[PDB]
Amino acid sequence: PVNPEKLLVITVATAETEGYLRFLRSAEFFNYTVRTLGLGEEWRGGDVARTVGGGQKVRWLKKEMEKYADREDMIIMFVDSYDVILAGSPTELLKKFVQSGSRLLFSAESFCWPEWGLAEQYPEVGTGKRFLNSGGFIGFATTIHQIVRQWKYKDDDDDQLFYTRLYLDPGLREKLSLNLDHKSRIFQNLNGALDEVVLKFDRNRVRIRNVAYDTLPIVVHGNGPTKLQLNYLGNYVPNGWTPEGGCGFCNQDRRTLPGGQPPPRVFLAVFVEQPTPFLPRFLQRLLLLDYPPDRVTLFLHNNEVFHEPHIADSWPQLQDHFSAVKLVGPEEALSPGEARDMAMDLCRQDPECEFYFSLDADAVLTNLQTLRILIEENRKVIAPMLSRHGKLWSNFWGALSPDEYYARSEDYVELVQRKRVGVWNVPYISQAYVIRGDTLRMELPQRDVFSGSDTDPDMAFCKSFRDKGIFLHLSNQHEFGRLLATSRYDTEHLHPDLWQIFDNPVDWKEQYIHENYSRALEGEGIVEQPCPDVYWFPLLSEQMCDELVAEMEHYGQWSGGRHEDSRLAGGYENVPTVDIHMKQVGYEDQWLQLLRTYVGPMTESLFPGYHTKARAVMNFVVRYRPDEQPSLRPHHDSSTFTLNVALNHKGLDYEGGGCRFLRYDCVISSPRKGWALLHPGRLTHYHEGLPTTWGTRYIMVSFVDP
Amino acid sequence: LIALLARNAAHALPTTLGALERLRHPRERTALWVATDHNMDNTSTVLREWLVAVKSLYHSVEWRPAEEPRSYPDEEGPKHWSDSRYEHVMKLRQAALKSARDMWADYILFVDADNLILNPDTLSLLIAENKTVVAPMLDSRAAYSNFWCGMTSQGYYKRTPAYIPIRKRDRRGCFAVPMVHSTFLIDLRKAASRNLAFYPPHPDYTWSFDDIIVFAFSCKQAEVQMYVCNKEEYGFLPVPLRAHSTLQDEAESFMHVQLEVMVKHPPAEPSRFISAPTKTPDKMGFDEVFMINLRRRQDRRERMLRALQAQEIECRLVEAVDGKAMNTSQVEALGIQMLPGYRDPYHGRPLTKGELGCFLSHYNIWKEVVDRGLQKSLVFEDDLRFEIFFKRRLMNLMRDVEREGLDWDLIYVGRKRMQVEHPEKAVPRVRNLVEADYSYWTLAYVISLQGARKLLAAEPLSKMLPVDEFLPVMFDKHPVSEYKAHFSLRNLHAFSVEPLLIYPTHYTGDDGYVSDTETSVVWNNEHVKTDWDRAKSQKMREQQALSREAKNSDVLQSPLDSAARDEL
Amino acid sequence: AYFPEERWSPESPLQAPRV
Ligand SMILES: O=c1ccn([C@@H]2O[C@H](COP(=O)(O)OP(=O)(O)O)[C@@H](O)[C@H]2O)c(=O)[nH]1
Ligand SMILES: *[C@@H]1O[C@H](CO)[C@@H](O)[C@H](O)[C@H]1NC(C)=O
Ligand SMILES: O=C(O)CCC(=O)C(=O)O
Ligand SMILES: [Fe+2]
Ligand SMILES: [Mn+2]
Repeated sequence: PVNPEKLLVITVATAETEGYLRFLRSAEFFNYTVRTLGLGEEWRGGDVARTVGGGQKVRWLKKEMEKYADREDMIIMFVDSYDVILAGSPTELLKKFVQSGSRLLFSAESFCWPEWGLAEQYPEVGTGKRFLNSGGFIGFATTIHQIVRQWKYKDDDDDQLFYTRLYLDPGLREKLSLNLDHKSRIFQNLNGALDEVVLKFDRNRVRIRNVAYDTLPIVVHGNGPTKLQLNYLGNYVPNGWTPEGGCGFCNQDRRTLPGGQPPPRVFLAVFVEQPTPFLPRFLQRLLLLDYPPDRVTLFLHNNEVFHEPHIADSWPQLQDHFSAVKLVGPEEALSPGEARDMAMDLCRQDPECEFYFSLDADAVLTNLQTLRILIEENRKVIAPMLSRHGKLWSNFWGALSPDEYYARSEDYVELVQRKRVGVWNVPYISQAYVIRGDTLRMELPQRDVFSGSDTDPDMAFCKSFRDKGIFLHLSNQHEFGRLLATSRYDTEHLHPDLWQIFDNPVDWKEQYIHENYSRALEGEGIVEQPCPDVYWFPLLSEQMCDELVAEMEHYGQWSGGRHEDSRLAGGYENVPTVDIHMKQVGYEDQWLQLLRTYVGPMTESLFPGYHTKARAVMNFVVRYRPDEQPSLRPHHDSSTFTLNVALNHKGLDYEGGGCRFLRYDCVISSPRKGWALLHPGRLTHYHEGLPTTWGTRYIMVSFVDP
Repeated sequence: LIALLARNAAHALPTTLGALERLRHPRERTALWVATDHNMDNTSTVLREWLVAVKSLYHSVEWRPAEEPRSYPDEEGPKHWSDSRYEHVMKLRQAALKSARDMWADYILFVDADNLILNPDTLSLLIAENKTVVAPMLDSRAAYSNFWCGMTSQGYYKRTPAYIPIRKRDRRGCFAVPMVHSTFLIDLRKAASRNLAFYPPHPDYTWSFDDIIVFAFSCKQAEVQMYVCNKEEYGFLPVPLRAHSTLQDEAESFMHVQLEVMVKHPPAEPSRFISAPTKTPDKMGFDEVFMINLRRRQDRRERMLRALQAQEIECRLVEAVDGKAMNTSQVEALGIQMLPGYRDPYHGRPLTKGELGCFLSHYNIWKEVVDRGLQKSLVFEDDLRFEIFFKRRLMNLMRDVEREGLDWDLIYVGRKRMQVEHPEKAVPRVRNLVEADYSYWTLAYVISLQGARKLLAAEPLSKMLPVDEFLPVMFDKHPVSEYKAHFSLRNLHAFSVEPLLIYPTHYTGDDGYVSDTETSVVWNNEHVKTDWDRAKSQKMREQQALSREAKNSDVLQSPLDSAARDEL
Repeated sequence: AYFPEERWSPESPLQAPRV
């Protein structure tokens, strides 16, 4: 029945980093009594775990205990404050300490770090660990006073070898009842025991379990080269994310931009490279973000001459809009590492930019509130969660292989598809992030972060930011966007974006397909029926039509017109036209894909009971000119139904007429530029074309299910 | 509704049917959904006979015999589980689940044919935990069992830090697992159990296309943690065979499983409704099968006879003179004299009456072998642990030794390697054969006529000592040179086999360790009877101490001695 | 692939009786 008021926690932290804050949250979750020592003092030691050190902690505690030199009744427990997160309530810890019954318990470790000679001097242990680790110890105030009063050495001296030499003496060990938790009942060190831990969930809290020994620890000390795995484990234990109550430390600690003051100055950036399709759309989207244009400072570093005309066309709207605008063209011959480095220097050396927010080329932020919510988060680093459409490729990683390369964690597939929500500790982020300017100023003073090695700049940047001890959050609370794919992008066309129908479907449909088409599909009117079994619905937008006619005139070769044919297998056309087929352009397969995906649902909704796989063999574009060829004679089509889509606007470019059905006395006189016609073409509908008068018209025709 | 899914399982059907019938539950509240497919053997008729015989007790029964065809088209062999076989198994399992759901039937135990529910309290104890899918711990002759401990990356078995602590019964109590094969009890009582699907894989499955993992993904993706408990012993199951084996190997494995069940438990009585296909005995290509037995102890003799019958090996049973009951009047008449200055090398006693009786029995057996002109013979004890495929492996080894041609006289079949050292030498052109060395516990030895003649020429009638000590001396490998100096000839050419074909039934200091050959009266007087050596066991087991850099890797391994799958 | 989880779900309620 040990009272909880007699326990005091003593920890050391020269500075205040995110790890110390995490331990603070862990300690206050169970309502502990923690005392901090060496807060703000200069670290008179050196390398924390490279070779040796820790000789200032012992001097600090030697100064400290003098107030409790005779205080027997209470119980004191010492631990690191950078790489330790508590998991259990104080009652369990004190009950376990009472159960053990010794005067002093040390954390057991796998190896002998400081020296190897004294290994045989250790007393034998059956299954548990054998050696002693100075990571933490629990004991009476009198016992710790007696054991550590003898310290008289330099502040740069090591500590674990001192504790080992003290413990190895058998006489004092019997006298002071030194004991080691070999079976990991209280202390569990992750270094060397990485595979014997599994998270054991619960309703409102989490805990860890050692399947080797079937016990639940209270203190974990992820020392050694295991900082990453404890960073991972800190996401859940003990209040991170439970199945009942969502996540934990995610929604508090927000600025919420109060006061009505001008928003903090932001240094936007763009690093267009590996030429990305749909670039002009991205530039025009760079104007509609929800942020005052006087507080944004663009820096656009291009690296391809191919994109030069697009940026040239975009430029004067940008210069008219944001407070400051710059450019670094293809002629400067700068590597991406240099570009990112000089941008980081440019903001770092300007005391006015508080938040350097990078933004790579291919990251479409379909949500326009991203900057607001990110700045509202006030995390030391942060990055929005994005994903390739219809896959698992995201913009972050779960855990790192020993080669510092991509491994696969156990929650990655859960995080990508948004089965859990919060803010997640992550060992690598890319293609979007918001850095707090102070961390640039007095946490990252050195310039060379992206360059200086053979490694890629992003991985090197993360490696540099990791060892300095700054956490890299990732948030997925809302939908932020999606990553495009630039695995292959040919450019030997006037508009090479037209071939992107396979690679990036959503953006292709957004740009080319007529805007109204979805509403027509779901059935709220729009579709017109000027004559029975004849339908009028909008399919294509003006961009598609103008780019298509531009491509066709780029080809220019207006074959066809003679009654015979070489393209036709038979060699005898029913009626000839001045036409350009899609097989010669290389654009036939994409046309078939468009027919399959965007026509079939419409026709299956319009003519209920029909199922169509959308197979086509003949499809072309026809030009009508008053001098070359007139409109067609009455005829019939060798297919179930036909597609008739116009490509230029009547009146403004040509004057003429549409189609003419004999059996219904039907006349189409006003073909629309971006609409499609649907009518059966085998038996019932005898149609003829009206003749053009002035100008030039273009019509796209396809035969489906012949 | 204890259904099943069998294919060519007649090799062990009679015992499995009786074990299933031995369950202590209301027969008016039971059922069966048995079916067979792609069975090349006569398992269909055997199953139909029992189904007709027991058709009255079960509240209902069903069958869909599918004897045609007997094999898959794109099948590598009898043991090949291809994509078509896995798909058929998944479809059959899902059909069994669907039929189990249409009858408003609570709980279902889809136990396969290979498994054998030996204990009677399987369906009585298993359903008492109120679990979603509770599985029984089916033990076996090795590590492999029906309780995996974790999938690493793509359903492959990952040796967790608790599999060994679990299979050894160190901890008792239901512990969750990532997969549970064979004996599952998918209780249809709970509401959440309405989503489990077997045939149609879930759209969110990216692992392999095996049939033992599609159930795991459906179990996990529906939040039904398949617990598993090993509180009490349940039964035994056979280790899987290789992908190019034959049904005879499976039958041998089943027979070995039955023998292992009989090792410490009463024999598994087969079904009464169905018959028993008894086999004909033989001599395994040997000339004589010696068997030393004690008159007082008969349960061990009965077990050995039953094992020989199961092994289809005839035995030339022999008897031994009771050394403990023997007196000096008969002992001195035979001219049996103790060795000069000989005592126990571990305790200090000169000799024992049981040792004298064993030596006399061995001498009589050797004399009988010499008189009969027996070219080869096998001599064993009253307690041994036979290995799987022992008969075929022993016959192949003997045939290879005889065909190659060598002076094999003292080939070792069972020994305790007291010579803790590097690997012994390997004779040329010999498979799994090496030069023998100092060893104890020589209960089994395949001797030849030349070796027996040499032993008779040695004539150690005036020097009595343990046979295990005399044999190493006869092979010119005894550690102490005093015994060799006392001896006169060392012409015996001993040999050893790395794949030991026998082990002691009970180790020293274990359950049922009645050391009749050790605990006996002294050679002289009758008031010196050393009891069982508790502290100084010494010859406990020559396995833990040999778990070191013993090498023995250059010995040519036989095509046999290969089993287990991704699990061991 | 470090520190695998033991995602815990409670037992579902018993299903309704037949009629
Ligand atoms: O710049 C500093 C100054 C001090 N410490 C202290 O060093 C202690 C030991 O560091 P770590 O926990 O990284 O030790 P390891 O067990 O890895 O040697 C931590 O508890 C901190 O209090 C630190 O990490 N960084
Ligand atoms: C889409 O339909 C709406 C209907 O209100 C119309 O106002 C709009 O102009 C259409 N967009 C086009 C034709 O691009
Ligand atoms: O508009 C025309 O001249 C008729 C077009 C037509 O139906 C066709 O080209 O098949
Ligand atoms: Fe037509
Ligand atoms: Mn540490």
